[PDB]
Amino acid sequence: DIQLTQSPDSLAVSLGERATINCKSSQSVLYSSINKNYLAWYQQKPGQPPKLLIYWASTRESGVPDRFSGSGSGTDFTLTISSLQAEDVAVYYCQQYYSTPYTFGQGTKVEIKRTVAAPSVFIFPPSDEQLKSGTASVVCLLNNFYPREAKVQWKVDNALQSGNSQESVTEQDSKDSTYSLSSTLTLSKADYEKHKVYACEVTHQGLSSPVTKSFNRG
Amino acid sequence: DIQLTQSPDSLAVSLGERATINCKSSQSVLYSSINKNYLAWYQQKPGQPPKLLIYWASTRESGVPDRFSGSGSGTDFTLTISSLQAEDVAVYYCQQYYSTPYTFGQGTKVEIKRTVAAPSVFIFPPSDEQLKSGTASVVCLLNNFYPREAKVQWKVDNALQSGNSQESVTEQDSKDSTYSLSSTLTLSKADYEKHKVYACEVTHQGLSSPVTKSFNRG
Amino acid sequence: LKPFERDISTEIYQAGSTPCNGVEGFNCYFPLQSYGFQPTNGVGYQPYRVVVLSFELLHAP
Amino acid sequence: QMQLVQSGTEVKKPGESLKISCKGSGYGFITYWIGWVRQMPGKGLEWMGIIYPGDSETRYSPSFQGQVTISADKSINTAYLQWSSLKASDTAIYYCAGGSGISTPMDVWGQGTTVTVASTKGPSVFPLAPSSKSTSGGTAALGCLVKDYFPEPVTVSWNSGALTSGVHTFPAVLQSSGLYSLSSVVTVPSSSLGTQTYICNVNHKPSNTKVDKKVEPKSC
Amino acid sequence: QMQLVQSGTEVKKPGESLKISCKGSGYGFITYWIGWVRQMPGKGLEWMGIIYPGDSETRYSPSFQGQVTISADKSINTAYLQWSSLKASDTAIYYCAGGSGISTPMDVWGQGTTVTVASTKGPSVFPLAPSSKSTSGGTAALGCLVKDYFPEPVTVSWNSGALTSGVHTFPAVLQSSGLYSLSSVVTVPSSSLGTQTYICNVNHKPSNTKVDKKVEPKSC
Repeated sequence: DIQLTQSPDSLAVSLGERATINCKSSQSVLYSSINKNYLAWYQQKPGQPPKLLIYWASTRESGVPDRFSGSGSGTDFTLTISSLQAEDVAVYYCQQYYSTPYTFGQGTKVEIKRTVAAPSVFIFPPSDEQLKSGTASVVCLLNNFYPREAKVQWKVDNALQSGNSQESVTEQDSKDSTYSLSSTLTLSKADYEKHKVYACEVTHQGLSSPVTKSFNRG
Repeated sequence: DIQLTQSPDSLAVSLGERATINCKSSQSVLYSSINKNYLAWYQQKPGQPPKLLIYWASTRESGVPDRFSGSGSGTDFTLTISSLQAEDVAVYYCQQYYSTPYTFGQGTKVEIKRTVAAPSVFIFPPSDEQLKSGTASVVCLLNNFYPREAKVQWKVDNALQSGNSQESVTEQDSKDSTYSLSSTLTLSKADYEKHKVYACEVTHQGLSSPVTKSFNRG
Repeated sequence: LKPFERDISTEIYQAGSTPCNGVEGFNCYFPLQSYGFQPTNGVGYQPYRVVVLSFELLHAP
Repeated sequence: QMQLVQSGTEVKKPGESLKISCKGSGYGFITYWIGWVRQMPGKGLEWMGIIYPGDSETRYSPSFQGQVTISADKSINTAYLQWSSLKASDTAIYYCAGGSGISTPMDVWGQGTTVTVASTKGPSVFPLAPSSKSTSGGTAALGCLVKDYFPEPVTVSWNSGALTSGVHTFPAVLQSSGLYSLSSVVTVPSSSLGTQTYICNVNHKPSNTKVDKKVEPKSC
Repeated sequence: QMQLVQSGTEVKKPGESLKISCKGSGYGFITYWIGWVRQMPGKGLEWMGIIYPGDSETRYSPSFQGQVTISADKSINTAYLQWSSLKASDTAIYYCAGGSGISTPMDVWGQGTTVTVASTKGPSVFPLAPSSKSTSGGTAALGCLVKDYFPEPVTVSWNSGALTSGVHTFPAVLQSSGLYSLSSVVTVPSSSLGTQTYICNVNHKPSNTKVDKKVEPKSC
């Protein structure tokens, strides 16, 4: 009955920098008898159940390292990571446990940050097997590109294609924080007999000039 | 959901005469599969639980004497006592058991009948004890009177009293069917210091002339 | 009852407009009434002893 | 045919919780749908509910739906009717009756248990005097008049039960105060008036009041 | 601190009835209020309900009120979440978590059990050819493209797990037909292209389809 809000959604900071996450409640969740704010902070790692991190919005559970601190009052609460490390990339949830039902936070994803990189492009045409079924699929592969501010445009006979493509972005590579984007175009046999020049053109911030990869039909 | 109705409410017949009781249902209670009317007749004696008498509105339970017969169809059903005896005075209920909830009948009271009798009247004034409390009560006693078509009027200084009296009629005497009516008047001390002539006047059908019983204050 | 108020009294409850002056007559009852406890009785009507711990915190802890 | 035995008579003050048991004894009790019926004083029956012992499927009546709770215990073959907070209008007699199936007339009836909800007020018995001028060769009447007694019933026994002929007892009629009145009168010929002594014995058990009051002929 | 062990993973067709158990093991389990939480794929948690083992007081959420039933069994220290008729939108992961009192943060979390509701369709794996003109002194990419497989997940292992460096696996994206597609690509320098053989192993367990497909460089 008392919805919460978090901010920011996705934050990128470098190793050893501070990290501030803000939780805002509709109404004050302060218990008069004990004068303790009722609000908790949770950490979830990909593929595991969440773990308690802070309860009463000021006290730390046993074993939690000092780095994690919780502050705030009234309706505004914040979680501050004094210095981020290589193990803290995760999703953080703020939950109020004053009166049932217990609402949860949207969730904040904390990821690290690296210097700009340039993506070596690839292009794969459909095989002989794809043709027989009746649905050809061409794919273009960006690799090892930071950051995710980019855009792939397909090129057929100097005419843009829209509404016939999908995009699969992978999660951050653990060892070095580089992504990898696969853009795929699904077209029937008729749209394959269409022309002669199939190309992938990539625009990325770090790369000064949009790149072009074309393969001739033959 | 299907209310019933019975008739007549009170019926008086002589010993050895027939007795017909009618039960009317809102809707037909006929089961299509077996083509059997679903309706039962119950007998209750004063101070005991009811007893089953007729089920399916045509069949008799074991031990019931032949005298009791049940007939009818559609919505109209009747119970006929070919010859009434001294043991059948009682209350009879018609119940439908087609679909829940099971409604019951109003109930018919069967009593015997005798020739007209004349009631010897009595009159009792309040005692010395009644006076002290502050609420005098005078009583007039009809005894051994059949039938209950009668009426008691109190008389104070040739002026009628209304709204200050009660009437207690007893149930039929078993050995001989004669009633006994007690009419009682409750009046405060002020209404007792009112006058000098307290009388009970009884009107009954058999008695040709209304009777008068008066007692002087002294 | 206001929170945590103990009202121990043995008056005669006036349930109607009868000023009966503590005679426990018609329309005047007695508030207290005993509990029937028997060993050969159901679980629902059995004697449960209760203790309620109440923690408070103001000053001088 | 399996007979049903009821628990017994309970008298309760308003605001209490009341549980009534119907006990079923006899062979063949594998399909008897127990039902409950309430009879208010001097009125017709009114069906309340029906429960199957075991499965515990429970069907109620629209008027009573949710006022009371009907439950069954299968292991000991019993049915329970419970009031969470009985009022002062629940004084009546209750019968548990067991049908053999759904859409079957109820044939086996338990004795039945009365319930009374009220505050006891004892009886003021006052004796009426037989009129002085009466039929000397005939009869005259005398009796004692019970007043302000709550609730019903009051037992009026004449001369420790020795006298029983011509004893009229009249049902209690509730007047404005609530406390019912009742008059019992005997008829005696004017020959036995002088010698035979009259003592009416009024018993009100809820108030535990047993009184023996002589009837006195009043003269000048 | 008493740990909670969950029952396990169940795959069900639409229209069935599903019971999930949360088992509580450890000392001190006299006051733990069990609660249930559901996580839809790649989304935030959404609290569902809370039950006290024993007394069985049960508090629900307005969204889920009456959709599911939460019950507890005290003798063996278990909590059951039951669906009468699960739909096709109930595929998600469920966690049972136990608080120590009302208005207390949930600290002990069970592993969690996934639920999948769908009809299995096997995967058509097709291998892309590495472009013929590529960086001879550099690298080029090759991989096999799984298509029309329902539901998730498909395991793509390269050369029986021998090759692991530079293997990009991309999460499945559902297109119009419903059947997700997935592409896994490895990067190989143009020196090992001639000699090293590529065999992608696609495992779809719901359809019980294990395929070993070679990747072939296409030339004139």
